[PDB]
Amino acid sequence: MRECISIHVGQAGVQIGNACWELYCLEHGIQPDGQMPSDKTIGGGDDSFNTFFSETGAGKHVPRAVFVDLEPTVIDEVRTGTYRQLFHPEQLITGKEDAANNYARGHYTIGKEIIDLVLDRIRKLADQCTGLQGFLVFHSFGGGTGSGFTSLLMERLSVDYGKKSKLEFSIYPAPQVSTAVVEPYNSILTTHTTLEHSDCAFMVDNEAIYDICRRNLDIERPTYTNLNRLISQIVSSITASLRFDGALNVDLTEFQTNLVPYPRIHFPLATYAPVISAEKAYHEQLSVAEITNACFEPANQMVKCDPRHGKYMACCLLYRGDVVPKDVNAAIATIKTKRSIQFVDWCPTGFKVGINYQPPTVVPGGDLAKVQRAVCMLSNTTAIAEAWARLDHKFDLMYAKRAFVHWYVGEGMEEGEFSEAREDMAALEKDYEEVGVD
Amino acid sequence: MREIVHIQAGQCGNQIGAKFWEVISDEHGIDPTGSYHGDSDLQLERINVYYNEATGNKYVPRAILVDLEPGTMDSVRSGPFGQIFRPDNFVFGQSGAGNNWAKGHYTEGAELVDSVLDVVRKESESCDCLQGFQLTHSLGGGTGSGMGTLLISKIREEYPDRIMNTFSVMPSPKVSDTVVEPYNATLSVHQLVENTDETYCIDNEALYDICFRTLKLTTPTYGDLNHLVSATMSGVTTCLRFPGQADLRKLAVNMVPFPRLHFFMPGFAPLTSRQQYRALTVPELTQQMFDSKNMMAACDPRHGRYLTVAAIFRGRMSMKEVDEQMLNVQNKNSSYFVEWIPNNVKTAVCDIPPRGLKMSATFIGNSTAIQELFKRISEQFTAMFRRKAFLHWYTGEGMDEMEFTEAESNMNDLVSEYQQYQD
Amino acid sequence: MYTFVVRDENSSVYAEVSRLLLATGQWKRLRKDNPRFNLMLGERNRLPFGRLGHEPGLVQLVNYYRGADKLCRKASLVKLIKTSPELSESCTWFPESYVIYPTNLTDEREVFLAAYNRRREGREGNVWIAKSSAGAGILISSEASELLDFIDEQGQVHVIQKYLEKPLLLEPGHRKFDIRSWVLVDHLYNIYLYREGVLRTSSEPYNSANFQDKTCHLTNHCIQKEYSKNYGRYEEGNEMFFEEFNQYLMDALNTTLENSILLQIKHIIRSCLMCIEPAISTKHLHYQSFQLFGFDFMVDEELKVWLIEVNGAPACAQKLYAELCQGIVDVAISSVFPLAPTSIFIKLHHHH
Amino acid sequence: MEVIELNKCTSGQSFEVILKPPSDPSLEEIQKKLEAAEERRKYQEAELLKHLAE
Ligand SMILES: Nc1nc2c(ncn2[C@@H]2O[C@H](COP(=O)(O)OP(=O)(O)OP(=O)(O)O)[C@@H](O)[C@H]2O)c(=O)[nH]1
Ligand SMILES: Nc1ncnc2c1ncn2[C@@H]1O[C@H](COP(=O)(O)OP(=O)(O)CP(=O)(O)O)[C@@H](O)[C@H]1O
Ligand SMILES: Nc1nc2c(ncn2[C@@H]2O[C@H](COP(=O)(O)OP(=O)(O)O)[C@@H](O)[C@H]2O)c(=O)[nH]1
Ligand SMILES: O=C(Nc1ccccc1)Nc1cccnc1
Ligand SMILES: [Ca+2]
Ligand SMILES: [Ca+2]
Ligand SMILES: [Ca+2]
Ligand SMILES: [Mg+2]
Ligand SMILES: [Mg+2]
Ligand SMILES: [Mg+2]
Repeated sequence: MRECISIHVGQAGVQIGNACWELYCLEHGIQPDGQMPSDKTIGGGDDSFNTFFSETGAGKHVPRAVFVDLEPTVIDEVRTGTYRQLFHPEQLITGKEDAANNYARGHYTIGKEIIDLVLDRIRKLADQCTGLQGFLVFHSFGGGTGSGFTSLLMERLSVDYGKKSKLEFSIYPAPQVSTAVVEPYNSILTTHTTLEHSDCAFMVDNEAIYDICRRNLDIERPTYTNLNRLISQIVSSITASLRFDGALNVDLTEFQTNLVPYPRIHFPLATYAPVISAEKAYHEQLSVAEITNACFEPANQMVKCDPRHGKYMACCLLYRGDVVPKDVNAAIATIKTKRSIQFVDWCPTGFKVGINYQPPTVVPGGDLAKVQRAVCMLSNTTAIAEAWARLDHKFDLMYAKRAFVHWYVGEGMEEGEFSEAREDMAALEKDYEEVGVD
Repeated sequence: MREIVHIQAGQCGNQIGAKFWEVISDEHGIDPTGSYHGDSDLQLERINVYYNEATGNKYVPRAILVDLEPGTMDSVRSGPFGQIFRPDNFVFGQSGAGNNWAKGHYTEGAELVDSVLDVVRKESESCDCLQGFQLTHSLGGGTGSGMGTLLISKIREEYPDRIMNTFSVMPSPKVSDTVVEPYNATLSVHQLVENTDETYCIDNEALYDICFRTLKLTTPTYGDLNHLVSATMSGVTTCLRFPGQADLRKLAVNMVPFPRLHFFMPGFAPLTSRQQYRALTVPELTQQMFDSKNMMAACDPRHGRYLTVAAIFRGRMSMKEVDEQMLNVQNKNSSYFVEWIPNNVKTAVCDIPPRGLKMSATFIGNSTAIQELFKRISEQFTAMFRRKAFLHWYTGEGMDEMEFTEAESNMNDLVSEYQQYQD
Repeated sequence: MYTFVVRDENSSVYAEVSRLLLATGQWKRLRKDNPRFNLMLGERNRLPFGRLGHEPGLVQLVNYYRGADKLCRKASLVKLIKTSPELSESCTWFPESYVIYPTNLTDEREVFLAAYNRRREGREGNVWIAKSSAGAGILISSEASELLDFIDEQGQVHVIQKYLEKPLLLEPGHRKFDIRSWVLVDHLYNIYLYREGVLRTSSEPYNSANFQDKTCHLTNHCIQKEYSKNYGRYEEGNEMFFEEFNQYLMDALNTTLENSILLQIKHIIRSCLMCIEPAISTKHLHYQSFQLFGFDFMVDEELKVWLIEVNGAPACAQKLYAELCQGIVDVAISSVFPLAPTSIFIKLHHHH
Repeated sequence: MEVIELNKCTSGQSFEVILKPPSDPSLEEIQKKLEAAEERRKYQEAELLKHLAE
């Protein structure tokens, strides 16, 4: 058994971290007080769930997590929330004034003064690991902390844990749930300085989560709680292989081996189905073929884009619940003859399939309904480059007038870091085009 | 605990600041004695932003009253909420400023500024994490204008990395006390260009026209004008005083694309005349809020373009219906919004409405139309300066004509800077 | 008030649609780079589809189907017909075609020569035509040596397809012609055929013993108006419309345009658009697409219809601009953005 | 349509289906970037104070 340390940076990372560990506990049968009746090895054990949880002598199962935010209001919720008992104070770090949505502020001005403290706390969790695999970093693109401080923490982690994998769960900015105008700046700045330090990044576009909540859950104006409970479901599906017995994606290295053949193109597309409203009278349960077919509908993708006009480099099917291989293969054959699925010529046209028999766990009183079987598809399409294009265009609109640049220069950043980071994105968009377009 | 230190200087500044504390004190449930008597926890959630908590659960505003004559602040102390202000926080002289910027900035004001900074330092020292400062004042007089901008220059020296925010009443010939107001306003505007992050422009002519043509007040008084400023000040600071899904520096980061163009046009809705009981719909609230007649900078927004817009909706209402009407105004008049700042129109909701209103809307615009205001002041300034009319009041205080020529050029620069971004 | 942008100043079709949109008083035009739009009359090449459908509260519509180039490219259409089971390689309405890359660059050279040698040996007519999308650049010849040697002198992909040696000739004149059909596909993927077509006729007698002078072989409106000396002789602008053409088919052939030709054209149009529907449909997309197509057909002396090509940015005959452009506003734009007959189209029902 | 590497356990199973075959900055350097930006902040603040002293 090898440990995984999760790190939550900024408001988005912390609140999404709060929602994930809530789910992890319900899934592994851990109570809010950290007790786990099913764990017969008290105060120890090298089980699959131990990759995410340590054990005290008293039988408490403590998440291998660190929460970092430059302002305390969000992390104070964790301290006084339902699962306050899970964590201890060392795991929660809070400053006193945030980065004001200013990448330069989170990375340089404030980051320089708090980086060594975060590393100290992370080292404390590492010292409990007999064989640390690496880190999972949850953060937003638009926040000054999520963008600015995350990219600094990723630079140092590569120094302090050179041989460790680093996966990201990143929140792509969406105007419908944002009041910041400079988020395109922050996103591109943090993608530039984090690109060579992240081995695999799962982007979630709030716009996608927003419409899924209105369309499938019938929520006219979704809140961050609605968004996070749905996001933690996808995160759970992605990290399930690390916390449960299995043979596919059993450690962080396998994520890059199975999903990222070319290093810079490490942004798999996530597609989840089904999302059914719990308020429904009662829904007809979808079959293996039906939910599998749903993985090629834009409506269920974590980033709205058109994979029909891209090329796949890899493709994983993660099933949870009542699923058997005979049905997966049958549905797969039916989808090829009906869908536009074009792989690159230097990759095999195949699907790696994982099946966990335990169906999805839903938070009591939440919005999602209990389903008998669900699936999350992780595919690496060039079509996700549509997301970089959108973001790079918004960047160009403001930067042509130098709008808001003084806020960044004022925190000690050089203006040339903008153009440097923008050319990197321009090169990243050219990489996708070379691989996907003829 | 993101505390704000409040300062009000001069006649206009202390009278408007007084009503402001009266308005928000009612919203937070603080009575004139500083005792809480509300019925919702939302009233106390962000109470420490503007109020200090004293012994016996008392709440004392974090405000410093400043003037060069005792008159106005005597009225404040005798006012309804006068007893709520810290007696120590009253700092005043006896000489007066004679509506003279030079007296407030160089002579009379300089003799008193250090004692004001002693009170400011005291209030900041007891802040867990001070956001920044907000100043209420007029630009047309002597104390709020001259000494007010002197205080800002000295506060930025001691707190260089804090946000400096002002509510600045701009003079108008239609609501005028003396003919030298364009002199004092031009001199102050340059100070604000340099030493403020956000300045809320409030034109006394807009307030007058709104009281006359809209509110239907035959003969508006200063009291009437201040009721509008009180309402507007409460609306713009709603983001700070109540819990919502924002700090001064974050507001500045999203409202100010260029350091010098940080002058905002506020707006309020409804503005009803005593048909006052009729429920106001979200479309109506939005249509008025963006209407020029509802704006308080006395500038037609359809003459320039919006760099950024921030709207705050208060009361129990359909947030889905709010997004639909906001997205309708942008998508129905996108010619007045610059197209090189994507999503430059933001909207926020607050569940607590103002006193006596089912729901209201406050408008904060960073519009290039604000240049028309500075243009008026500049013309009125040059009309006199070209003849050196009334300069002896200022040269007798130690000022030189050169300082006037530079203020004239500095403001004309500012107008040209707004002009380039309007095309 | 709806808003739209114009990003193709050279489109004669949507120049009229934009003129009509503004004439309704309910459509406002924005600068070509303003993102807050409902309708985009986009550019031809490199249209940024990825930036559509991401504006909160805006329903956005574009006049091009992403991926329709598979149908509107010379070599793309050939590869599509030969690789798509719905069309099959044995497609009876598409001339035998081959994709040939110049030797200075898969390629179907050997496959072409095999079928070419078979015809040469079987005494059969072996006249092919080499063309490409990079032309105004066409060569007609019965020798494969000249066809291939002509492509190598160029630097872009070409297509060699069988030349219709027995075309239907209009009388008097003994002259060739093609048929242009305008087709509109809306956001719901209804296939509407414009009731009005145009025959672009050659004003020169068809000569089967001299493919060197291509004036009587190429019915292009620009070739006839530049190198033909009988332009405008039999019909104005070498453009015979359906009313006249149908009357001719009755007096001469004792048949109608609907029976002898139009049924095959409607069948061809459905087969082509139904084939790529799963690849370009915007049914479940965050934005919506519609597009006008120009299908070009040939008719042989057996009254059998053949598909020549499909145009993705077609123009329209002068006499039909007002009717068709208004029709585009009705079923393609107002159906998504309604305003405050006897349709001019022919709905080709199909299974989605 | 081939299935390879079928792994079964008590809590699930995994396999691979094939449809068609194919055809850093050091710690020293990070500190320099951080301190360089801190120096540019100090210089700008000095000029501001220099301006205010005048
Ligand atoms: N899905 C989701 N998105 C969030 C959440 N909180 C914030 N965001 C998004 O994150 C972006 C804003 O960045 P934040 O994470 O709030 O900022 P930060 O990381 O705390 O950094 P600061 O500027 O110092 O506050 C916006 O696009 C929000 O929509 C959340 O709880 N869930
Ligand atoms: N296989 C074939 N047999 C007979 N004639 C052919 C032919 N291929 C092309 N032509 C002739 O060429 C003309 C059109 O050529 P083509 O359409 O390939 O070029 P083009 O695309 O520049 C014209 P357009 O785009 O307007 O249809 C027609 O008038 C037709 O008579
Ligand atoms: N809105 C408003 N404006 C005022 C008020 N009192 C004065 N003014 C304006 O302020 C300017 C005079 O400044 P004043 O405050 O009297 O000077 P000071 O006391 O020396 O700072 C003139 O333009 C007046 O119109 C007031 O109560 N409300
Ligand atoms: O006429 C005066 N100033 C002036 C005139 C024209 C232009 C510029 C300045 N000053 C004056 C007049 C009478 C008594 N004292 C002073
Ligand atoms: Ca154990
Ligand atoms: Ca590394
Ligand atoms: Ca004195
Ligand atoms: Mg934050
Ligand atoms: Mg006065
Ligand atoms: Mg063509």
